[PDB]
Amino acid sequence: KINLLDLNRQQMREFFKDLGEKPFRADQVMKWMYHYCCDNFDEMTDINKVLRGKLKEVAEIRAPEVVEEQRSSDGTIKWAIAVGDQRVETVYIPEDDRATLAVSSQVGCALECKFCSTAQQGFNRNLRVSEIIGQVWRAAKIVGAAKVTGQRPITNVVMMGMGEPLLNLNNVVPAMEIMLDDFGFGLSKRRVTLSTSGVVPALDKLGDMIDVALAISLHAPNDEIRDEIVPINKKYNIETFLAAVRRYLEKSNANQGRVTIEYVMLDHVNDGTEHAHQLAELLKDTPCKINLIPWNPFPGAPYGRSSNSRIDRFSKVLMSYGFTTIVRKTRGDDIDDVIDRTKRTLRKRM
Ligand code: SF4
Repeated sequence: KINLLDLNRQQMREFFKDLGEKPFRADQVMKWMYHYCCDNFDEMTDINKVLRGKLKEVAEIRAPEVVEEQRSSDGTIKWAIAVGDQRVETVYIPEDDRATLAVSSQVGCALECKFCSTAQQGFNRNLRVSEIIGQVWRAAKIVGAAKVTGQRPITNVVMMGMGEPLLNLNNVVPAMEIMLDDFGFGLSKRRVTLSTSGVVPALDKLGDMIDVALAISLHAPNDEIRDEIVPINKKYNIETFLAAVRRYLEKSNANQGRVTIEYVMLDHVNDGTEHAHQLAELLKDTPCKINLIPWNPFPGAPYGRSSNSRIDRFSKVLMSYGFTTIVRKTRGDDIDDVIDRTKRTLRKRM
């Protein structure tokens, strides 16, 4: 059975044609899937039995399942999501005017960024389209589908710190196409943001495939620091990454001219005022908005949290050069064993 969550609108229409159905039936089923978060053909009431029968034989709608849910007092929701026998994260961050979903692109990651908890476990595999868009679908079903509640559950999707998306371009791009589709989640290209640590040839490729908002996972004011913090910098240095960013902005207007620059503040490693002055000089030819991230250590992380006074001084330095600078909020602060699986088998035996 084909999982319909693997298909963009064009592919859905091609599949429905091969079942002897008119293209617009594919569009209709898409709306049920994404506007109503429906994974059950019986519930699709304006589809006839014959078509319902065809789909149940050759197709299904199977989104990744929640294995854990944590809910913050600030409304943030974090999910551990089963993708096969592997696990990934999905985070829902509601605000008064919008709701952002952070989704995973890979199971683990191969880039070895030193501050990243996703890195420490290493790279396992790429996610399929159904596993990426399925995170959005699952989040949307739980929060409340657009046409069930009358409100878009999600206005923004981000891909950051949950696998390098540019190393999973085959699955990431169609997933984003469904996010942007009116019959999918109907998000503006300005509100689908792909963060990358700078896989430059893949970024050149991204701009030829799709127009979405780009963020750059920079985290350092110079190569010698970034070489340490973000090892991929050894292969593609800052100036090469920035040249690639400018090339991407020739092809895409989702950023409206200004790339988002992400920068984790790491205690006495990259958060000094000297580093801020260097960053300002570095970004003089790159129109941008700078997002400073008050990063917190995971168990055994090689860095500590920067104080808010150091972060605020770093920010003021950047603002004195005229950069738009945002210190990001920490969300879901209240929610932030190797034997357990075997231990559960033994306990359930009794
Ligand atoms: S590219 Fe992103 S997910 Fe991968 S190790 Fe670096 S910060 Fe973590």
